[PDB]
Amino acid sequence: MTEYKLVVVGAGGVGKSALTIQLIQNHFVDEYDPTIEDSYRKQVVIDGETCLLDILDTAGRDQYMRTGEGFLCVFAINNTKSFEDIHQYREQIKRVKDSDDVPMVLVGNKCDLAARTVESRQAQDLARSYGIPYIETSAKTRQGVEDAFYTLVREIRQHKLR
Ligand SMILES: Nc1nc2c(ncn2[C@@H]2O[C@H](COP(=O)(O)OP(=O)(O)O)[C@@H](O)[C@H]2O)c(=O)[nH]1
Repeated sequence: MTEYKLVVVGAGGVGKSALTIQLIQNHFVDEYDPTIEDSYRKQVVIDGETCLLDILDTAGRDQYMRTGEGFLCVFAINNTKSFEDIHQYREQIKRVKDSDDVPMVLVGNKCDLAARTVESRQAQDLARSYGIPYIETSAKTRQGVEDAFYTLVREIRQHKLR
């Protein structure tokens, strides 16, 4: 079985744990200890291929960035600061990876909220500038969660095939 090492990064509070748990347990967890950092695994079928996702839920290290094959760069659509922090996360990943093109997906979480401060178009354009996909999600309603992680796996698959 093919294993995919995924790393979820982003400012505190954007919903990294909630996203990971929703994927794994299919339910919305709030108030999850913000200081806990661990990896979660799930065997799934993506595009006819059975694989094992190994997801590191970061809490805030080039060590794990080095081992990671793909990265979910998450920000919250109602927190502009988390969006601008994306640049820094991507720079760190590229730095330790010594590569210009590392599998990455820009995730705009909390799309269920009405008070949006980051427009989808802004993120879309930034992602396009980075050459990566942009996917809006909601760990609360689960909208786009599977899309986010599965898209990253496909990015990794394509990266490996090159
Ligand atoms: N409305 C809404 N709140 C969310 C969503 N995802 C996470 N949260 C809330 O945001 C807070 C932080 O989430 P958490 O997963 O702990 O953030 P992290 O620090 O990135 O791991 C919690 O209070 C969650 O309940 C979401 O999609 N929608």
